[PDB]
Amino acid sequence: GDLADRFAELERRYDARLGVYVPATGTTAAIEYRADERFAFCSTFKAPLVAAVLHQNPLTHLDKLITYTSDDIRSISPVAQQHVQTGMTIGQLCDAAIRYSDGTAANLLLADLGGPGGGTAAFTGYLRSLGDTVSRLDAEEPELNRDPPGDERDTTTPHAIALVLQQLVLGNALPPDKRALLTDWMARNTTGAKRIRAGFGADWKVIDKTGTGDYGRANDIAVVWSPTGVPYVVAVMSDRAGGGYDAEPREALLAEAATCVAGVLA
Repeated sequence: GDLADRFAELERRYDARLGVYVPATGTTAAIEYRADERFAFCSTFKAPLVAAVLHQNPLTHLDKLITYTSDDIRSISPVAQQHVQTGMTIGQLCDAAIRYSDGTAANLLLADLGGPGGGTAAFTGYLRSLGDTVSRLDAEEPELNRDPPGDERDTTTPHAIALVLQQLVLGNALPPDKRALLTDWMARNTTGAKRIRAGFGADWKVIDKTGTGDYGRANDIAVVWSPTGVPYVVAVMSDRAGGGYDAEPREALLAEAATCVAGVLA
């Protein structure tokens, strides 16, 4: 069989560009499809953003209260827009950024990293520290979802983001306590049920972070565990840029790509 052919078939069926990377393991070959092509992050960056904040702070920092105003709600923020009067702690922001893809939470965590560009330069530097020489964050939410096709701003590659996530969740980029917090937030994500999760049977554990954007962008980055406890990182990125900036993102493409991956990994 030819898995690349099957991924190409999905692209034709959905009128999409699909990128996949599943890193090789001691027991499995890599799966790679358009893995070194650029795709917009969209909200997938929020997982390594949380890691960046965890990395540079003691865990007591999760209790730091962050205050903000209604004027800070500039992007879709399901949690933050209900806590303008209370504020939210850094831990609550991490939780919201991952589990509800909260954009204000993400922007506040970017600001917590500090430096020029509201934290976007700092975040890119955190990726550089993980060996990622390609990815770049140039804008805050929501502008980071809106760059035109071909613009390298706010892009990663499936290969790069998969190896970032590998290091964060399965590797030693974070100490194991911080690692566990990231993993738990991703494990309780609320936004991913129709993406990679939908391609793996219920006996597989899936943790993930979605992203969605203009030009039909729909991404999901996950770590999955087999029914025997073997983990794999699965990065699936897509866009439908040929359809214009208002092309519909297609969750089902990601679910089907995931089902193809699940077929190989079973």
